[PDB]
Amino acid sequence: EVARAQAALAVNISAARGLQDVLRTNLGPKGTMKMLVSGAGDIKLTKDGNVLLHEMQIQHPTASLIAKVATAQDDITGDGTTSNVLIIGELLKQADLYISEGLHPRIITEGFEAAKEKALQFLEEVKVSREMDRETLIDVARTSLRTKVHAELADVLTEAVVDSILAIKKQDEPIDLFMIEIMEMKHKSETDTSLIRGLVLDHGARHPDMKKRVEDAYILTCNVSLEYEKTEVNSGFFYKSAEEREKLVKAERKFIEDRVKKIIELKRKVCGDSDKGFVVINQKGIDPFSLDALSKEGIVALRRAKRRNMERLTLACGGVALNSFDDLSPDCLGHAGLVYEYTLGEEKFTFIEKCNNPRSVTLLIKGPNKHTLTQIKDAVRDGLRAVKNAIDDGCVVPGAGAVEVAMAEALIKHKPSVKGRAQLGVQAFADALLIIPKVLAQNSGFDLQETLVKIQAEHSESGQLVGVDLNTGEPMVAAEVGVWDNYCVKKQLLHSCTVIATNILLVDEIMRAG
Amino acid sequence: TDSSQGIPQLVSNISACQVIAEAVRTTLGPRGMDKLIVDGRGKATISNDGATILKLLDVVHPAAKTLVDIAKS
Amino acid sequence: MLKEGAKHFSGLEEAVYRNIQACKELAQTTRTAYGPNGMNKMVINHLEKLFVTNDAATILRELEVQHPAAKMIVMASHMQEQEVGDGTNFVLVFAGALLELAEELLRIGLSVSEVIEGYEIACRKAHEILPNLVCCSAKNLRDIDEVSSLLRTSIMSKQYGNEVFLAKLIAQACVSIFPDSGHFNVDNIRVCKILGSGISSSSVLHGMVFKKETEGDVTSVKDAKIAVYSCPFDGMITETKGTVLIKTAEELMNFSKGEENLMDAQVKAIADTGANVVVTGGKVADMALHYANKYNIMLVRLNSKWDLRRLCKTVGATALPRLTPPVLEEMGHCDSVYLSEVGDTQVVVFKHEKEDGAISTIVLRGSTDNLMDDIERAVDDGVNTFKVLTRDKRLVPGGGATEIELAKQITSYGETCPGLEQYAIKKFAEAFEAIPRALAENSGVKANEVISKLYAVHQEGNKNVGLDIEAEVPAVKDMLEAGILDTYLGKYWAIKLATNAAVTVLRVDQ
Amino acid sequence: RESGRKVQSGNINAAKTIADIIRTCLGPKSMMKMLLDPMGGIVMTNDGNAILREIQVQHPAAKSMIEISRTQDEEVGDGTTSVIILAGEMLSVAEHFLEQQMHPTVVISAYRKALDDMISTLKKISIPVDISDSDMMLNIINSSITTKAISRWSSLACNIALDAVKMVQFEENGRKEIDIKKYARVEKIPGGIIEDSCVLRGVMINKDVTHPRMRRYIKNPRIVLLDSSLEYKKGESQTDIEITREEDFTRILQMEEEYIQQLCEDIIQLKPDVVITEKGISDLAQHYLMRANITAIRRVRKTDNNRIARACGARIVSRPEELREDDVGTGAGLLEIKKIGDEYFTFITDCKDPKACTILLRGASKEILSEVERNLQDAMQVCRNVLLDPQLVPGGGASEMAVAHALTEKSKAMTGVEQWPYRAVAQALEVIPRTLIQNCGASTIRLLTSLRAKHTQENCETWGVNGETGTLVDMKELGIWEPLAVKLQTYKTAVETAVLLLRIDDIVS
Repeated sequence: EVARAQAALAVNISAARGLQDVLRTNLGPKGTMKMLVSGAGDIKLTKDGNVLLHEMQIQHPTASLIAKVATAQDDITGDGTTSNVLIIGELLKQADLYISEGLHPRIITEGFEAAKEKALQFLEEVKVSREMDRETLIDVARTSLRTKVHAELADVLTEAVVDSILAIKKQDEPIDLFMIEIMEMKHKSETDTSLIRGLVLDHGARHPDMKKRVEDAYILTCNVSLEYEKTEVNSGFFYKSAEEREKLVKAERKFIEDRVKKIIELKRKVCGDSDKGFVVINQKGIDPFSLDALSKEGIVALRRAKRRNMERLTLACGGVALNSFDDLSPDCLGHAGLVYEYTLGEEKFTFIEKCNNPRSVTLLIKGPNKHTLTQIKDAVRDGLRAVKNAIDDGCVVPGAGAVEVAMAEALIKHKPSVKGRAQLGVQAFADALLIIPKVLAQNSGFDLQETLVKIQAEHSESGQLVGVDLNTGEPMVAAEVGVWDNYCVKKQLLHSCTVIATNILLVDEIMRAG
Repeated sequence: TDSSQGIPQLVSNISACQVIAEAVRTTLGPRGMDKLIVDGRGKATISNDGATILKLLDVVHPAAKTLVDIAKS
Repeated sequence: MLKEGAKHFSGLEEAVYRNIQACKELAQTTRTAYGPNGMNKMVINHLEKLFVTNDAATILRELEVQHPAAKMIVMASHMQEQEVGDGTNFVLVFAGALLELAEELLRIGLSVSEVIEGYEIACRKAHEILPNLVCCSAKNLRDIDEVSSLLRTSIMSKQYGNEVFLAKLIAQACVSIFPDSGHFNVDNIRVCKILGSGISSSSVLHGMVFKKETEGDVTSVKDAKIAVYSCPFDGMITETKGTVLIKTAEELMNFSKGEENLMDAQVKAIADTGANVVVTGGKVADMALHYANKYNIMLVRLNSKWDLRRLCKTVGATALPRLTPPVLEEMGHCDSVYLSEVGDTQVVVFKHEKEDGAISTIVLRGSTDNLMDDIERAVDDGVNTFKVLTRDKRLVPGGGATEIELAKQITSYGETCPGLEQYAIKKFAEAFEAIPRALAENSGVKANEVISKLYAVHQEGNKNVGLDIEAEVPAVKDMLEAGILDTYLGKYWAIKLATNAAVTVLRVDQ
Repeated sequence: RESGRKVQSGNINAAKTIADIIRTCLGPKSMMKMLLDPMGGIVMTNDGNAILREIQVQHPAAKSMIEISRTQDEEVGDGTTSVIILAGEMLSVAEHFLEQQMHPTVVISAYRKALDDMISTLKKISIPVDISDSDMMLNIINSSITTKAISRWSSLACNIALDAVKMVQFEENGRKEIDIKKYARVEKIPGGIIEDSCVLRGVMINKDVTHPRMRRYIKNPRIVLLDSSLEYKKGESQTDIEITREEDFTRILQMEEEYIQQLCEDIIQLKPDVVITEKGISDLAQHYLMRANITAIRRVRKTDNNRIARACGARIVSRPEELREDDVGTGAGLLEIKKIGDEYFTFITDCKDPKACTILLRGASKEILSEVERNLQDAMQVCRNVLLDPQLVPGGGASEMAVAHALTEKSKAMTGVEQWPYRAVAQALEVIPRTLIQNCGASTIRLLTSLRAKHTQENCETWGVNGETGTLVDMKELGIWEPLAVKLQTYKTAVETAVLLLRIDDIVS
């Protein structure tokens, strides 16, 4: 099967319409929630420009490419992937009309280029070098969370967000590879979310109150078996020779009492007293008669620890894995400043904070253990990836449409490349910019024409970056509202839109192959 | 999972319960027009009262099963 | 959809209509499921077994849907049921008619976010005036009458005809013994059906009630250590082997001699280790039995899966089949072990009493289990209704009289504000109205005869409908001043959780 | 059973519909072809070799279009996109006017005379390039690296590629015809960075030897290439069983080393420190050399040791019992094994039989290596055509419209029946001047008109169409250039295809 002269372009642009149309109410606080039950046949609550692409069982080849293109944007920005979907179908709308008038796509693609770098010239003009103060970091974190979840949930979470990124400035890191551990607490209300500087251990040491308050924690993150499986083999599994299998039994019970006695020599090796604590995090279960005997020695011994916690506790606190408890100095182990066993739900959740090195900060959300807990998981994830860009750049800009009409004023009125061939592509380019402020306010009730004439005048009047209030439908100045975008984010959505627009525009045949 | 509700569900229960009452209507009387009952058994079964015949029915209406279970009680 | 992509089950018609239409049909069976009921719901199951019930949590788990809007809300109805008792009937029927009103705002041309934020302002303002509609409290939970006054509404929410005898009997079976200062059994209140002795002869038996027949003599002491075993004792029968019907009967006699001395030592080692009662989830051996009578150890002939797990929780034992001579790793907890004849059946009675560690178990006696397993559903939410985790439960008007008390406030509050959220606050007061309109249609009159009066009476708190003639023609029934009460907490979550579900399911278009 | 015009038209409809989307793939400004797999996979390319191998073809003429693209790929690798464009309108325009008149043989001989008139016109339009100037070679490579539009560090890889191919210009057939690129070797390095590297003498090896098994460094001693017989003697001078017994251990091993030490004494005559052995290599033979103070090398493929023989310009000896400096290791020779990254890379410089220098590239990663390499891969195509023909033809429609006119006065001069395929081929040349007007976006009817008008005055000597600016531009000023050799063989392949499918009137089983 082949796709000829008109149809190969037409399927590409028509699919970009309804993709943009369904993904309309997903950006900003006007952006509505979405569910998939047709991506995996499960009750799923999902919101992102990229994540909704990855879950839906799409067969149109353009949206499959955009899921690849916005992935490169989602690796840096997160949110803004749903910003990229809106501008593509609008950009394809104006240029198709010129092709509907009869025009080469390449001369418009030629006009797509010089229109872009004038906007890229305008991005240096419109960037606003603000400080990376916490309240300035709050306003970025407010508009990132209210895009995905409620504002009442956002402001509780915004308290926990902006403090961890100030902790990664202690490590002088502009990006976020650690301090991004999302831990989830068994609750029924997701209204609560706690911030722990160190880690959160998810277990509670079957005989409790061994040592629940440890002021001097010398951590051992190991996985030593004390409930050891005892097998008699002659073939690698159970065999028929009853004479042979009997002689191995006498050494099997000598392994359990071996690992109990090794704990006693290690406590006197590290601490020397009971005033200084000692914490054993075992990835496996521990004997409760050992948990009675270790509790009297001044040892708390946490059991059945998660294997994901096993590496991260070694990074921030410390403590390496063994299968013995041999005499080790505190140099071989790590340290934590404070250990407290917290309880909420059917499991005890031991808090472990103020590490040997506070390198990873655990974001502990509470919730009803639903997809709502999953929906607040990726919301704060994209909340952290947005303010990741804030530590990257120096210029935090009022967004939400403030730059969008400000570009299109300079593009249409001032021909950058006054030769008429490229200004045709400028007209499609500047009209592509209008789609984000005009339709979200039109969704809010004040239609698109009242919003555009207000924000074009006021920005041309003031020069102050008036944005759009997505909760009234009328333009309000985003500098005081706190709906802001980064200099890192706004470049890439301009970058990722243009390159993926031109190549699908410059096709003429889509042939079945392979 | 299927469901049916309302009056067109309810009247469907009624006329289902009428037909089993159309059967036993004079079985306490000695008379009527007989049914020997053959099942996948393949065996001949008659009766003099309806209660033995009601033990033979695998009812297909669960509302009609309730009238059975009270009558079997 | 124009292209090969975009797999979705919602859209312009389907999100506006069919999501609400799916939530309509689930709420269609719950029109009469809270408060006075003439409504009954026969179900054949995934087990394909005939049951009738009036608890939606039994119905909705039998119900399946591909609509995620219809699927999500029944989890929030469970969240109220996990927190408070009855009112899980209310969460679906309130949010169901709530969303139907939201369609009408979408008929006009209102934005969805205006409809989203409209009930949210209405949800907060109603939660402000709601503790001002607290009319009483459980001042004495030790009193039988004040406890039974709360329970008559939740039993009515399963059946009006058994609301008064059971509310006494539950207080006679003592949820009253809990101070509720962090004291509430969830499985030591577990209702025990005893077949026979018809449903008004249902009785009271504090501590753990076991229907299974007591075999052997009674325990040596009531302070006995309780040994709870999965299958210690066996029973022998076999058939034709690899070569049919084995070559002799001598080894059959040789295996039978050691089998008796095995179970001789099993009852002996339990007697040696201190436990004077054995719990057998398997059957009873005859050779095990006649040594157990001389050892004065009480035996249970058989136990199910639920019998062992309550014993492993309450006593604190470990359930495992003993193919070895058993030792005590079970740590018997109950200091009083009785045998009682409940329903003329040998009933194992375990018992201990503590301040915040007591046990008090509901037992029922009725001539039909298929009747009595629905009567216990009237008991199931009623016991959890006592879990407000407070003594003074801040009692509000029962029956639904608070709904018209609230609806006067909310549409007045909806008139004062401006906006397009302005209309959804007024529609929120209409959402209180739909439930007594659906109940009065089971009472036997039209809704407009009823709902005119309950708005016209005044801020009163008392005026409502039951299922009497006073419910029908005057529409005035003292569902506050005749032993009909509800608590603040069950009313608080059921409005809250129905709101957060309906706001959630309204935004989605995919 | 297929016959008649229907095979002929089916040859037309297949060969046309291939060249339709691929002429939009032409130009440095192009249009990507989209390929939807039935699994939903997407291909967005311009290169026809990836296109033709991926697409499903059912007409064996469309399979033959791949075969003439395999013809252009194995000789060059470039222009395979372009050979299928020209062959379409040869059989599209001429055929149906003339095969309703049914003369196949005349259009064949018309296709014959379309070829040689293009050849003389190539010599009319192409000025010679300097094969002794880098900057004359530079702008043509710069015309090729902008096709993929990669000039991150491909611009410095321009000088690396030209200082390889111009150096390895040595190839004989009796009159020294040089079109070789296999004598050159790129360096595939994860470490280091591109810019502070340069071409080194000899032929540099990266394919198997990545380790200092030769030496660490060598200034004086020679390289030894051994295809000679190094299989030891089991008996006295006999081939008995090998050592598997203690009784076989004591007698045989005295004669095992005895064959080897005679060879080793022959090699020490030229004084090496490095000996590589490929055929006949034994485990004992390469470790008595360890006792003879020469680290010995095996496990190398034969194409390495053709390069290593060209790295020193010496003949690989098949004589085991006498080796000379005039046999292996011509001249003094140099061997340099240095650390680039973490691995010690063998360079063999000082190639006697001089002028042998190869490519040294090193990306900061293998991905950074591989992206610059593809531009240098296209760059070594160009200089090989510069070695093949040292004349440069202007790109764009300057070459095409000049030849498209010369067929017309040839058609007016010959004025037989063949005059009608000349004007048809004259329009078949213009499709690449046609498709650049869609590759820019301009009015195609005006630009083809004015390009005829510039032939009236300027004869389209260097004023052809640009698909970049949409105007008829000086190819001298804009630097769009290519050798005559890549233009000829592209046209020569399209002549071969048009004669081929003209013979095809029957497709039977």
